[PDB]
Amino acid sequence: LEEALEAKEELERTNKMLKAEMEDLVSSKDDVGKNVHELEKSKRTLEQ
Amino acid sequence: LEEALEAKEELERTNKMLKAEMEDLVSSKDDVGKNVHELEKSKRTLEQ
Repeated sequence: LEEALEAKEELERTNKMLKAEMEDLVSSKDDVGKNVHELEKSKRTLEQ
Repeated sequence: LEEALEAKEELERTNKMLKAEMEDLVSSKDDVGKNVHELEKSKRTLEQ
């Protein structure tokens, strides 16, 4: 049980680390962007 | 190894608390900037 919990928490730690690096890379150069007209295409492909 | 695993679990608890608080601080840092932060904060979950 303890080793299963250890695997789960280390995976969660890796997820938190990647989230933190993404988040503190967010703040620099986010001013404008393009439209999401093709984003819904990915959503409908996922739906089908 | 039980003592080692209990120490590891306590360290994981402290680490996750610290990670949560610093992530909350980082998120609260940005309040006036662009709203595309949540766009990619959902995109990450999209690929996941």
